[PDB]
Amino acid sequence: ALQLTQSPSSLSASVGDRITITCRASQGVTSALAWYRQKPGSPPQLLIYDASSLESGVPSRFSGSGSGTEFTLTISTLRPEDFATYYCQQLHFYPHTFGGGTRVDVRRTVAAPSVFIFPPSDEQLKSGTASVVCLLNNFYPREAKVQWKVDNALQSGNSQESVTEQDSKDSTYSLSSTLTLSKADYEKHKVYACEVTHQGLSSPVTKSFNRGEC
Amino acid sequence: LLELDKWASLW
Amino acid sequence: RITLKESGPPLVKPTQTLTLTCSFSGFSLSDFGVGVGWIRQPPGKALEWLAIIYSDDDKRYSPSLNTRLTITKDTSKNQVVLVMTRVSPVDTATYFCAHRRGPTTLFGVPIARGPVNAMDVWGQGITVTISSTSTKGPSVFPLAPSSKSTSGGTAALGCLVKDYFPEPVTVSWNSGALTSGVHTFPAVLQSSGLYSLSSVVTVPSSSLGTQTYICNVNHKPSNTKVDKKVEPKSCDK
Repeated sequence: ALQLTQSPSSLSASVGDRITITCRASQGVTSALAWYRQKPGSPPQLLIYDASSLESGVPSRFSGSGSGTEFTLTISTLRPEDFATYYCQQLHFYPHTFGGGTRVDVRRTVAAPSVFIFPPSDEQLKSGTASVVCLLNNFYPREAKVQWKVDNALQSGNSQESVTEQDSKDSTYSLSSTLTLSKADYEKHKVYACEVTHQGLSSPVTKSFNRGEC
Repeated sequence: LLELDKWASLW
Repeated sequence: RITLKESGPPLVKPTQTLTLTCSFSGFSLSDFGVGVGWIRQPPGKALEWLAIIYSDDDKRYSPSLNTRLTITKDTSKNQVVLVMTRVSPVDTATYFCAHRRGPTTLFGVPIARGPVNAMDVWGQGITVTISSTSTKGPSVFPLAPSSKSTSGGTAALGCLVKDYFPEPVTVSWNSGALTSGVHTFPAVLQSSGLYSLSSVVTVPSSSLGTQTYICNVNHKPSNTKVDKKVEPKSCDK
């Protein structure tokens, strides 16, 4: 299938800003390229069709350009309702394909996350399982990396994370990472730690507890 | 080889 | 003037057949070259093209799903149906139908391609979950505040709503009295097929001694309601 590469994948901007998103096709698709805007919990909305035509009813601040393999979408003046995800789509070849999308969030000063860790509850341990939670509070930008180390052993495949929507007040994000092991496995180890990497952190931060030291 | 869209041959 | 609405089952079991219906108004599948396509969006991912059918009954499918998809239409009912066989949890997603304009025509004659290059109107979308998990209420565990969850004068605490099905579940703190500093995370789907989410709230550490904190959990699908008081670890004075 024809491949579309959108860039950047993520972008931070402020109201009144001017942003430009590009979409590169693995090969020429003439002018058969469309741009859409998608707000959280809503369907895509058409902005530009046939590479540069402005869809009727769409604000003049939106414009598109390109033909062949390179395309750009430009928003002259960023509006509050414009912080969302944008996608390109080519309709020159079957199957019609979409780009990976570009999320646009409200930018602010960098803010390292406050990292908190929660060992499992006696309640859960009694049920047979042990979940350890690592919390990264109010940080920015959104990119962040969390790694679980149990007695220096990197944990993979046994942890899941969740991230909140950008805060409507301080424009920060919060992330929760849960590492789940069986009671038996949990009791065979001492040190439980989550390592965190973020732009606001001069160096990786480690938060942990030693259940073998009481 | 990719198949052309239904309208790829239209001006 | 153009409106499209997807209808179908919100939950289907693996190996079953999923039948989605797009009902629309504002146009006719009899309009020259008009098309109605289907696009899916799996949880936290990009849009994925599935299929399209046109006024002339011409049709195409995503090549990697072509053996499981069938698209049809009834031009007298303003409806288009998408049938997907042998579904699996990988098919869990929000499905949208959308209109595709036919080319510009002048007194019947097709004179311009331009308008066809886009899906100009999309339906609201229908979220379909594929799972064989049985309904189950969650267990609520405390995320106790401690020196390891305290930063200066701010301490974090919360509840871990674990192993439930299906979505959704709602959480409030102190019966809604506490909302400032609260963070309820989107649920995650576990390998077991059950969901889990955590809800936390940052509060002044100087309140961990008197102030009471209770998370109210509601999982209507299973008629389960739980109030879990969250208190500090005993290692504290």
